[PDB]
Amino acid sequence: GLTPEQIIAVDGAHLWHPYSPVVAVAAHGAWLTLIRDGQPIEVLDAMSSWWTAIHGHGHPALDQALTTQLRVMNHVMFGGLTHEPAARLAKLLVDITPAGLDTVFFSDSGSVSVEVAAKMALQYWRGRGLPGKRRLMTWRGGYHGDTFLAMSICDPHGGMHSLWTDVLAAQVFAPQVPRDYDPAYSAAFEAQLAQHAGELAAVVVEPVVQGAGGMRFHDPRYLHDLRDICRRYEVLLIFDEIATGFGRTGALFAADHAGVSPDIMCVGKALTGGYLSLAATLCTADVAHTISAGAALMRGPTFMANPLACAVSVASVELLLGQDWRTRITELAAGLTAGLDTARALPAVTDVRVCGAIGVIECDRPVDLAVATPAALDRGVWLRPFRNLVYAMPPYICTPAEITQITSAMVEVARLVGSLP
Amino acid sequence: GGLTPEQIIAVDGAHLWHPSPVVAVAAHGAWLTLIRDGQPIEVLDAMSSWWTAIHGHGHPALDQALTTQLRVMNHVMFGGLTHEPAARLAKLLVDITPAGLDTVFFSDSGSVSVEVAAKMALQYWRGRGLPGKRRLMTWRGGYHGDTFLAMSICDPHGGDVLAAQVFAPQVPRDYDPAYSAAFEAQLAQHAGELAAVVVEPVVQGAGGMRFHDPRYLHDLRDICRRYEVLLIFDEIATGFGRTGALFAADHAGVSPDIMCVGKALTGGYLSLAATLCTADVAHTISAGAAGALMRGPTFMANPLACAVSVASVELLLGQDWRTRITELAAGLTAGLDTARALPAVTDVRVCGAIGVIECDRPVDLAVATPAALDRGVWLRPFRNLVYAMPPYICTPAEITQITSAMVEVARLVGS
Ligand SMILES: Nc1ncnc2c1ncn2[C@@H]1O[C@H](C[C@@H](N)CC[C@H](N)C(=O)O)[C@@H](O)[C@H]1O
Ligand SMILES: *Cc1c(COP(=O)(O)O)cnc(C)c1O
Ligand SMILES: *Cc1c(COP(=O)(O)O)cnc(C)c1O
Repeated sequence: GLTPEQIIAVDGAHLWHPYSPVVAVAAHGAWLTLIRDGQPIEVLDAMSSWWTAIHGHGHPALDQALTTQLRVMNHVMFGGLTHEPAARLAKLLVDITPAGLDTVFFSDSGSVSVEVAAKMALQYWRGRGLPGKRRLMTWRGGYHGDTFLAMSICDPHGGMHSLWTDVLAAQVFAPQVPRDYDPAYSAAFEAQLAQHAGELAAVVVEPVVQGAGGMRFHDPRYLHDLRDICRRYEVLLIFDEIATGFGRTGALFAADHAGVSPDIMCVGKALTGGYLSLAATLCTADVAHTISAGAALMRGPTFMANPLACAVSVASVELLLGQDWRTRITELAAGLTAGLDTARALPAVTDVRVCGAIGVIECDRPVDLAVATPAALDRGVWLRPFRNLVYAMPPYICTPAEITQITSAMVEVARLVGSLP
Repeated sequence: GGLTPEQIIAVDGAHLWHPSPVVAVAAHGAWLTLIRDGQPIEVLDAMSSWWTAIHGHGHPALDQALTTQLRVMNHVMFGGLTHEPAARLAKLLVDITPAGLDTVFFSDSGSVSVEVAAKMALQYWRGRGLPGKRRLMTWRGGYHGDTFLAMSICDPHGGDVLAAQVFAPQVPRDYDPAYSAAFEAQLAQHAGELAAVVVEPVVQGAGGMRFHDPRYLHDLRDICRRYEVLLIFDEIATGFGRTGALFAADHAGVSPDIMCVGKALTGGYLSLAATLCTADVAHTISAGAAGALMRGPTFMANPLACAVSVASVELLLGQDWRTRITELAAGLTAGLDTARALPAVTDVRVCGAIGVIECDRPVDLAVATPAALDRGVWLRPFRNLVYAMPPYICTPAEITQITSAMVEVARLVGS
């Protein structure tokens, strides 16, 4: 039962974080209880805890789903055994994802689901007698995880491939996909892919929204082009929807904006409503059959299809489906847009953009976290900028007033960027 | 929306990838409730659910730790925030692991914790101004996970194509200082290219359930120190008492520079792993250029998983675990002894709460599985191995039942 000061002391001495942290002591609905100057303060989780908390924290339905599962069985090995939570979740996922995806492979994290997607693609072509088809192609600006293979398709400059390469698989990169639709971009993409088609297993991209590579949006029409290009050159298409899934862009999955189905698909983050790590890789029947007809995909992972994480996800997915989630996301998008409009006129702001429940203020310099953090906290909001971006991905349960409280703090952070000393 | 066992099977058959499965409907203590010919039957979890359920399933103390935490905070992002379950767990881990390991990096799986270890080692030598130290060295027979980097040090045969590391021969069971000398000679040839030696200490698990004399770890520690190569121990399988020491490293009295834990860390409730390093590794990386070891992972240091793990570790430490494992080891030895005289049995071996019958041919799972279930035991052999890694809470009578089923499966492989 440590005190905030003891927590801070232990953390300073023994904990590695990604990249002095604030002590969080509670989380309920859209709100976190954080320790500031030795006192608890309530702040909005404008980040959704890294895009996971779509229904808020401590939602009664998700809490209960977990406690109910905990009562009957915490976990059994998925080697030789199956269970209801995996079965229910698999059925839900195949039903709500783009058409053709009827096979589900569970893992424990988004990056591992991407590795699984890559193994599927490589084993697919090997089972066709084409093992030379082993490279991946993507466009720049992407992010697909922190493992070595996932790093090989992350943006090469944002990912510092230069001090990670000769250790990274050498992949094929098209230029940054532009925001607005330009048929010349897709034509150049096809021409590059065509040169490598015989060594390419798959194209892998984040559809519509590129998250951790810079919160960039692109016209859904580009996905239509990639689908067609991949089909003609016999290259699989992989959509990484670990960030875009479960309504976040205003459609259930961002692929839906283009009306295209990839051959393989990854989901994670919002999958469990931000309770527990879980991810999934889906593929088509043709992909699954070719692999399984081939000469023997994974030995684990150990916690594959964990009943607890699967049960809460079922509850989270059913909670989303059982409400008018589309209207809800449309309203949040409208709130973000109206709330961020004022930021456009600010001196250090280069762009303001919104896609579904994603709100972005792009600035003309890197955001100084030692300035941004306390300023947002002074305004009752937890914001975590990265690079030159002040952005939010709020819980879907945020009220119109909470949304404007978030956007108001974002504008205020940008203003300080901003000016200055 | 509330499935019958027949419906679970139909849904699984149509839409689930596994690594025809048996439907599990419950688990409590050392027992699983499985569906066999329509009927819910209880069987022993002789595998501890892939080596994770050390206190058994649904342990009141661990269940309670989870229900307590859920009421307060399910999860927050570990980017810019910290919390009590993370602090409590990092503190326990630093205290109970080999001396010198004082920094903890949490992740969601063992295979990821191994990639994190590799990233620490690579960034370490860059921070020392030695960026040519980039390759890994291991010995044959190992397993480190299913991710791409992790697979690069898994046993080459059995598991560009695709990250070419340095491999010493299979480490022998008995101690032969000549093995260690040849290991040193090979390492010396590559020392300037090598970031780290990575091995499983004492027990190699998914690569063949092979044991080796702890003195080899002693030698590796000295070899590594003399040649400026980091030593990494992957204790994802061996951790938390499984081999009769708290950590397998303890059988040799050595500390690695970096260490990985997972599996039994949470008592098998939830996926969590961790990578620990020394203060010299942490400071040398953090004073180094890039920043960004990870972004990464989204669910890093999950309050729920950390909380249950605290309860699990405290449960283990709060008892005479050492005596418990000794009793388990003794029970496994007595129960498997019989099997050595069987036509198909090459070896019988026990190390802590790990019991192994090695056969002269593959075990048929279509024969082995139903045979042990009829005996009230869930056993999953692999390759030529019939083995168990049972919960620590298994009674002598449960151990005899497990070992009896094991001998019978071995007796059948020969038939
Ligand atoms: N001043 C800064 N400069 C660079 N990066 C920063 C800064 N402040 C924050 N960030 C952190 O960098 C992290 C990078 C994130 N976009 C990671 C994305 C994603 N949620 C993931 O973890 O996979 C953000 O979560 C921020 O917390
Ligand atoms: C979050 C992210 C990942 C990585 O997920 P982790 O669980 O953190 O490993 C992969 N792809 C995309 C698009 C992501 O946003
Ligand atoms: C279990 C295992 C791993 C992999 O852990 P996962 O959680 O399955 O990814 C890594 N190293 C060793 C020694 C293992 O036994």
